[PDB]
Amino acid sequence: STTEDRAKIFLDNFNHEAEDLSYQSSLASWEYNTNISDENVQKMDEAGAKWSAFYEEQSKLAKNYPLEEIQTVPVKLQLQILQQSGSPVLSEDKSKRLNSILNAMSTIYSTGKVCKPNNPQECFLLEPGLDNIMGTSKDYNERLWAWEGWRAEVGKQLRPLYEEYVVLKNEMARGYHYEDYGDYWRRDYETEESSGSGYSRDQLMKDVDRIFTEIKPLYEHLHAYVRTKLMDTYPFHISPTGCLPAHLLGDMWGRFWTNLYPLTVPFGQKPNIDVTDAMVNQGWDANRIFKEAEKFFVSVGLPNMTEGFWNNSMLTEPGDGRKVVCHPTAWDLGKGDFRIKMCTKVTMEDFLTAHHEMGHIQYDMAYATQPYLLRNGANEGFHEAVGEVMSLSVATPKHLKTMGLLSPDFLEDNETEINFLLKQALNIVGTLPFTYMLEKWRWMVFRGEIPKEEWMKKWWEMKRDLVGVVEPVPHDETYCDPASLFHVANDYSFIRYYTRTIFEFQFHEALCRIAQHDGPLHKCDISNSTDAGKKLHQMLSVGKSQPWTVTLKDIVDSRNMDVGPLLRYFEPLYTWLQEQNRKSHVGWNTDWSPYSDQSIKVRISLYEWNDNEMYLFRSSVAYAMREYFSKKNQPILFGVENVWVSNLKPRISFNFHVTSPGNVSDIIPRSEVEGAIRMSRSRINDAFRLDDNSLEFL
Amino acid sequence: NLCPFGQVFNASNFPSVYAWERLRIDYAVLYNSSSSFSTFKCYGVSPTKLNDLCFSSVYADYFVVKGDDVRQIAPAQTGVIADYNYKLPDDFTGCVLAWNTNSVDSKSGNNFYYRLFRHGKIKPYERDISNVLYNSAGGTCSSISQLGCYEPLKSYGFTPTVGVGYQPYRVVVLSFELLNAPATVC
Ligand SMILES: *[C@@H]1O[C@H](CO)[C@@H](O[C@@H]2O[C@H](CO)[C@@H](O)[C@H](O)[C@H]2NC(C)=O)[C@H](O)[C@H]1NC(C)=O
Ligand SMILES: *[C@@H]1O[C@H](CO)[C@@H](O[C@@H]2O[C@H](CO)[C@@H](O)[C@H](O)[C@H]2NC(C)=O)[C@H](O)[C@H]1NC(C)=O
Ligand SMILES: *[C@@H]1O[C@H](CO)[C@@H](O[C@@H]2O[C@H](CO)[C@@H](O)[C@H](O)[C@H]2NC(C)=O)[C@H](O)[C@H]1NC(C)=O
Ligand SMILES: *[C@@H]1O[C@H](CO)[C@@H](O)[C@H](O)[C@H]1NC(C)=O
Ligand SMILES: *[C@@H]1O[C@H](CO)[C@@H](O)[C@H](O)[C@H]1NC(C)=O
Repeated sequence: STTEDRAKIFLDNFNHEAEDLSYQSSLASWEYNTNISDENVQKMDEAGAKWSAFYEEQSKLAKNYPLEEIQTVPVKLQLQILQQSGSPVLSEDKSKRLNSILNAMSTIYSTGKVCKPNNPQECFLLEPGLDNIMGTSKDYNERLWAWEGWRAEVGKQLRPLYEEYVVLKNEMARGYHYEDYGDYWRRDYETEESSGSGYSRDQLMKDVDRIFTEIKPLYEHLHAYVRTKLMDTYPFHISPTGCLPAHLLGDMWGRFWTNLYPLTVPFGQKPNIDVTDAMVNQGWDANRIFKEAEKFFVSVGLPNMTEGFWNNSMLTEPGDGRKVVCHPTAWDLGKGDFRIKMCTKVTMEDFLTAHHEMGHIQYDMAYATQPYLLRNGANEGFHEAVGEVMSLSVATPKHLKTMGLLSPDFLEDNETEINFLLKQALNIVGTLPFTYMLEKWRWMVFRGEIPKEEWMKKWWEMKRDLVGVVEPVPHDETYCDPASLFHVANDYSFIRYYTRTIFEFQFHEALCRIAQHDGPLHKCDISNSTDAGKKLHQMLSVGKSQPWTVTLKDIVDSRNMDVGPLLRYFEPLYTWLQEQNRKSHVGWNTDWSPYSDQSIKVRISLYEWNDNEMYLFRSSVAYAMREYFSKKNQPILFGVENVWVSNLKPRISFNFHVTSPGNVSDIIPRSEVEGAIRMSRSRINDAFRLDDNSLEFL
Repeated sequence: NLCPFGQVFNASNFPSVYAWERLRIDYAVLYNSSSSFSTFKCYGVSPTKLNDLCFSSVYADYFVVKGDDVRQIAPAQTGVIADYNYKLPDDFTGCVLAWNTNSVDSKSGNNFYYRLFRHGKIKPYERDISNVLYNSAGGTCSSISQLGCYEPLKSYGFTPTVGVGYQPYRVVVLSFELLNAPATVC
């Protein structure tokens, strides 16, 4: 009759139909994903279309029940998941423009090709060919070419699309009674319990930049050690006290440093853990891998698999001809159906990925008794944090030695621990400042603190300041370097990896304390521990039906985010790196760049300064370079694109340097450019109508 | 010679839970059955030592519920099936039998239904097959494109890949009076 006597009937009607429509949509999506063909890509637009229409129709009807005058937490929180619409408050033209923009950025990122400066008939996509060069190549010039060919043939295409995307997303999020698109991304980590003591959207930024200040010494020591080991290779290219160049970090964006492990390996004589050969030699297959993962999950007390997991979900490459994209993922189809789609091999990393995906399944199996709107992780960090923390215990060489893969004669000295911890820190510690800096840049761009004419300037300023990474060549406002990454061009939240790492190590410390582990945290196995399984399973079942702070309190005995478990995990590595970085410099200065020593400072003493005068200056510099090299019997066609401008203060001064055409690594020496300017000093400022005192050329 | 207790366990089809039927109306076929039962909960009389207190009338209510809904067919239970679909008395005597039929009742393109919405709870042994739309306030809306009116009969939506808990279960409930004896069957 009244409110709270009809909203539960509305949610009873919603759940018992949303379950069926979501199951049909998930069945169609699985049938496409394992059987990519023409007739299977057509069936999401006949099932997901009805699911989206039903979701928006029930979201419109949910607004008739106010969030006031309802007291019980689950139905009120289900109405909170509803009411907030799946139908944006945005114009039809603006919504169509936003969809076109997102499709354009996805197409440009997916089909962007970078060609070599000499013989331009071969070009490389990002995933075939450029990621290979970013991962495996130790050549400076090839890495710089692949780093600058990207973000200039692709990022320059993504700059105005990203500007209009930012405008349209801010307009869309302001219609959801938020302030920013970054604030709308922070609709997660938003709880209310009693007396206004809940977790706010603004509390997340304070928590993350407190955690970032708490990880500063460990990351600084890791950065100093990586910089020291990046001087054995690349001599005369990395400053001992400066920042690291952006193209020497193991991939395209410097996200993960784990490809720098062969260059920065400690004790290279000691072999690392690799059970792949014993995995093949014992006749293992995919079924054995997943049965051993299920045996690991049973041993802590978590249940078996649903027996439709073994039948419906594929666990190998399909022998019959069926096109599949082979990306490990775990499927929660709904209605009690759980599946894993991955093309696993007999490999140690495939073993750990199988543990990861089965951890996702076991987290999905727990909250199946919750209502459909609350069948998710309590925040966007717990789900992947559980996934990664379930694979930490089995990667240790005591769980591997129990299964028989590792020989009992393997030496577990204190050097292999340092090798494992440094590989982990390259994977884990080296990606936290990057994640924090990228999400801070996106939050300040959406908030409006970074103007549209200072996107790249602020981006590289806080990349130098926070990450400790310097650009190898200057990028003006025509570039868009964040958009060159997948998660930025495809409109994905990115702080979930930061919170994933924090919650993963917090859960690891809690479960290892519960399981009565004695030694260090990195050598901990939570296997054969029923007590850890009980405390684990009482958190997976809650789903979102409870605030994330109070379900974090029930497992780690702290409502807030803590990084103390993470610093205790890498404590032997931290005290080893303190000893290693004793005669070296720990920290960086944001003044050094690879073009810093060969750049000429120019000061302006006033006729006016538009962007049409910068082009004139660059043309005059290029013509002076051509004239100076013409008298040296070296005909080189210097252009505007070969003159780079850095430290651009549009009122007083800027820096510039000249690069040889067809070779971005070939910076012209500073004496050559100064000699060119002195030779052609008349017609480098006769067009500007100013004497040599106005442009002093320091 | 003859004891009619079959033809209700080997029937080619069962109705939905809201449309259960009875029989007017041999107990060794429960143990050595064609299908091994998943639920053998018997209340009042016991399965072992059963054919000693003879009964003059036996009712066999048969229907199909969800896998998780088998728990709700028992005396003194609260649920959607108990409140709106099928109710047992608090002093019920007899056995409740169920078995999985995912290979049979979920293969076809047919549908099984259950009354999610009703105006008040249901009495024991009361059958409700009305298709009248349910309004939250009251009365008859006669318009699904409104606010507060929903379809009462919801669908189980059986698929052979749902897994245990959402799979079809054929439930046959045997109920006895334990006090009615006009000296007919003994
Ligand atoms: C993979 O997809 C193809 C179609 O993309 C499936 O082929 C269909 O199979 C059904 C089965 O009755 C037929 O009715 C259709 O006519 C077929 N379509 C085509 C285009 O051949 C195929 O069965 C799928 N395979 C699996 C294992 O799911
Ligand atoms: C978890 O405990 C079980 C039983 O305590 C272990 O299973 C046995 O472990 C012993 C010692 O390694 C072996 O000799 C046996 O072959 C194992 N299997 C049996 C008895 O069936 C199991 O290895 C333990 N697992 C972990 C990861 O500690
Ligand atoms: C492009 O420029 C780079 C760097 O100017 C050249 O690479 C070598 O760089 C070192 C010092 O950085 C010089 O001592 C070598 O003489 C350079 N050349 C070689 C072959 O090692 C590179 O050669 C230039 N050309 C191309 C096509 O990349
Ligand atoms: C899990 O499955 C194995 C074999 O399938 C069985 O031996 C074990 O008892 C099962 N455990 C649980 C908790 O169901
Ligand atoms: C390992 O231990 C030995 C002796 O305890 C010590 O000399 C050595 O420095 C240690 N190495 C590391 C990497 O901790």
